Amino acid sequence: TFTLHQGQTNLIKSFFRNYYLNAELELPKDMELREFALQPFGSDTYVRHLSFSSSEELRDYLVNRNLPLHLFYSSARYQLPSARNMEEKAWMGSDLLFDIDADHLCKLRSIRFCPVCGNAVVSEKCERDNVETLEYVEMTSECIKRGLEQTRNLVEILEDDFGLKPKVYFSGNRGFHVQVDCYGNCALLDSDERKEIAEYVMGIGVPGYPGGSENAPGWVGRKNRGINGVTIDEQVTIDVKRLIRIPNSLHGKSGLIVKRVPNLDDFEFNETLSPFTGYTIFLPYITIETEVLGSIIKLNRGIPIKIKSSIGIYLHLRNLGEVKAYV
Amino acid sequence: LDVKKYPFIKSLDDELKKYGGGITLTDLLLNSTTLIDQAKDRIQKTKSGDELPHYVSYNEPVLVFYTTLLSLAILNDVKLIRRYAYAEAKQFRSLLHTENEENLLEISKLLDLKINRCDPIKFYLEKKRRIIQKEFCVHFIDYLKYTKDLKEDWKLSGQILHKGYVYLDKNQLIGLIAESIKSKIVEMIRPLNLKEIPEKLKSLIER
Ligand SMILES: [Zn+2]
Repeated sequence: TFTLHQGQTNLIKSFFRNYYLNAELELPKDMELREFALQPFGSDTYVRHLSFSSSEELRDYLVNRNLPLHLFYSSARYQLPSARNMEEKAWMGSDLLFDIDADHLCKLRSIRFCPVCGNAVVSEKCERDNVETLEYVEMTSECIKRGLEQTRNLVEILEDDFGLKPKVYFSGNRGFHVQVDCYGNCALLDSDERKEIAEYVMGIGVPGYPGGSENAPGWVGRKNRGINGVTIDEQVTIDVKRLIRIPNSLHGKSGLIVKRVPNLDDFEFNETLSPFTGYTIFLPYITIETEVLGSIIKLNRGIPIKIKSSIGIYLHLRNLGEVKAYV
Repeated sequence: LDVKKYPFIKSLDDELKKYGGGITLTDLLLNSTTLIDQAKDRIQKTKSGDELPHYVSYNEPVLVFYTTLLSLAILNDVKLIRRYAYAEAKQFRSLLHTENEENLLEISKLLDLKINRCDPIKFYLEKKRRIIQKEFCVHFIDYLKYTKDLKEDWKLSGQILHKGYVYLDKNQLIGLIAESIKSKIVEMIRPLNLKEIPEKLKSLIER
């Protein structure tokens, strides 16, 4: 009779909006030739076949039209980025991509619970509260280090063997993505030739080099240096048509920037990878103890907490609770 | 470079020149006695599957080369054209295995391969129980092009690339050259199939 009916406004979308409103995305010069895609909030399906030709155009679409939880752009260069049929689009080159296969590399801990009763469910729905269960995957800094290794080795093979000039970027969540902005006859490498490079970098056909000095020049030295192949997801590399999550965008699963690492050594996995400032009141769904952004956090179901926005947004997008308010 | 060994080096028309003006291959063929038969033999030695005789063993190598191509063209046997080009390239290999460095490097350029010399790289191999060294290097992009339809042995993974370049040894370089030659042939047959030939010449090469 006196029950107040008021819906909690999504602050997360606010944060993102504010971010994208002033963020300066790392965009290719051949912007007009690339198809942009985006996964919106509350929608599992992508909003593809977009095509802009100015940072501003892109900015406005995001802040005004559709807000991206995840935002990318095709690696491939087209003549009609907006076309719907591959024949009409007209592919004419694609960038060279590599991505540390974090799924294979780390093996992280996941949990399935019911946001309501905060209990562990095995099924996707909670019979008791008739609600869909959630899943939490604890991403550790031990794992980020593993990826940073492979990225190191990758940049080596890339610069040392192929004499290329790679650019490293934090995946924004679980790992890294290395990319070569090759426009030469390179950009035209067929998927099969690409698959060649992929297997090379993965140390597939590569033999061991029992004698070999650590100073050999190629797999010869490398093998004798302990390195036996980089752990990448070939599919990313062999795929001529692929979506490059735009550098400087926020990763929908962490709220962390897709930052570019210039010195693999300096890279630290902090809450510093989040552009957000203030503080946020967080309401945990469950009582849990886990590492978050390289620090253990104890959470009790129900007990509000006043944490930094960074962790706040993070924990929220990771399904551990909700960001009830901001300060 | 010995045109006597690598006929394909010389253009048919440059050869036809020394016989007069407006001289057409068929014209010579129609009047030559040995040529057509020398070709027929070659096409046989393969049809059977026997080593093909080097071109230096001939009196008019270049003319014999283009004649066996023109015959293959007329015969209309894809299976044979392919069968021939393999046996042919094999033969040329043998010759190269005795060629100079500068010479090997020249046929490549002619054959359109971007292989050059570079400050060779040496490294201890365990199969030779001794240090091995490569001096020929192609750029990885090209190398991928050239080896697109070859075997696993050529797979970039088993290769040795450094600073963008794939390092090769003489034996490798040769195998690569041998490969383009094999293709060069299939391609050289087209321009001959171009114009119309005399019924008399046809029947001659068909018997
Ligand atoms: Zn429940």
